[PDB]
Amino acid sequence: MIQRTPKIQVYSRHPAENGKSNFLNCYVSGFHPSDIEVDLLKNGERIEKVEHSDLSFSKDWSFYLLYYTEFTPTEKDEYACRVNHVTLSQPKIVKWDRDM
Amino acid sequence: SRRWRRWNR
Amino acid sequence: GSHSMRYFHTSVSRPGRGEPRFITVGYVDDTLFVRFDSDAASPREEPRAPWIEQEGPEYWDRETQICKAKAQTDREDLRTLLRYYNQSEAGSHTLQNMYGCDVGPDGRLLRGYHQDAYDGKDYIALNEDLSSWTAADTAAQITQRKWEAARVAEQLRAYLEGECVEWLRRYLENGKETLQRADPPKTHVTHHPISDHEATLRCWALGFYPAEITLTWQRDGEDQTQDTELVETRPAGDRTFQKWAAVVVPSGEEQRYTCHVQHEGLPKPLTLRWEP
Repeated sequence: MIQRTPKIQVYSRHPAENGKSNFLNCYVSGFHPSDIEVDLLKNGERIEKVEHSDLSFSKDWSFYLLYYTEFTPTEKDEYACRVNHVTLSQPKIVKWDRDM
Repeated sequence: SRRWRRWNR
Repeated sequence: GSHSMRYFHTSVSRPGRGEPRFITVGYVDDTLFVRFDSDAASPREEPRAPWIEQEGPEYWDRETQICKAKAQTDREDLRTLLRYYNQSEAGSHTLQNMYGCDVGPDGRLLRGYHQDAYDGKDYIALNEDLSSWTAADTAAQITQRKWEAARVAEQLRAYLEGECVEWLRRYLENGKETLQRADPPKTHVTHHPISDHEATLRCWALGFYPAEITLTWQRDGEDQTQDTELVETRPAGDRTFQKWAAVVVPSGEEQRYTCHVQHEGLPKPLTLRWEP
């Protein structure tokens, strides 16, 4: 089987402004096979209510998914997305950087 | 609107 | 301009965990409009765009029967392909199929598609002529012979040239206020010191629709493809898209760099510079 490791981006729906309701997104793409675990974390802790798009794929057959949750960014609160896939020896944790 | 007819591989 | 409609289908076997999972979605251009998931509590095709909601109960019944029927044919095909590839019942395997049509600004068919993949690699594809097949391996050649006998290519031609283009035309009109109104990107350029001698310039494009965009950095009017970090275009989750491009530049040489943005929603392509 040819396997393809996920690309991961973590970002907000809107420009992040502290104290204001927004959506935190984790977009995983370019991967194969389709089985994937994705969590959104707030200060290391798993966020409870996380939604996701239905499985789809690109021209080259590789899969993509968007995971998302309503959130309110503050100054001190840290956010990240944790991704596990058969291609990874350990889960990848990508931090949210409001300028990325 | 989707295509109705289907064929096995 | 030009438009597209696509249906995407994925089945994944899961030995020892029950029947394969089937997920299918439909798009008009970059707008998701329908979805079906065989693992939903009570599976039906469901709307995902407001302009499709007006379709009547007969529409949803037909769409749901097609999805269920497709799920069944993919379950049968997964079992058949284990025989074609001499594979055991131990592993998870994947069937993918995509079909649909591209049309020009006049709503005429430019190209039809029908193509399949097994375990993430090309299986069989309908050629652009809509009358012949590209089969990727000896298993897909068996399928090709079956499909030639049954005149599958001729039937796909009739679907893609007719139903596909016409329903696309219908959806475009019904959804015109959102489907046919391109949202230009909101753009800005940011500056980020790395050291005393260099800095990152990042060109941002936000809230744009459709997804197709070109974001390029130039130095002294010349494209900097090699030195440009460019992220994959990403969904904002509100049906619009986001992208950025960054270059690392010497301190004080920032005015040499221009970011060039092309998108159909812009009256004119943009040239942006960092404003201190």
